[PDB]
Amino acid sequence: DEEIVKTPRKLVNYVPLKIFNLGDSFDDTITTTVAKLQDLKKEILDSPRSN
Amino acid sequence: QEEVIALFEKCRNKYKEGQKKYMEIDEALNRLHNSLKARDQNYKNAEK
Repeated sequence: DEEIVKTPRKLVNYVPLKIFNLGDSFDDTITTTVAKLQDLKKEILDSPRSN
Repeated sequence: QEEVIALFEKCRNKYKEGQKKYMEIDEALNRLHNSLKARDQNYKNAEK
């Protein structure tokens, strides 16, 4: 193990952090714009096309 | 997919503007046809 004993630690030493928990990779904002465009194009499909 | 949906947006805008132009030109042509027939009758009467 490390050194001879357990490493010293602060009496609180919380440090929550954990902003991201796995996942990451694909961004959410780009696909959010994608989903907005999806509902927009569905609304367009509701509007008449051709004829 | 974003490029294709933007392509459909521009396609539908061009489609709508083309139909607007087509209605404008057809309306103008029908009005001109009726006006030409009326003017032809008027000119024939005046000449006679």
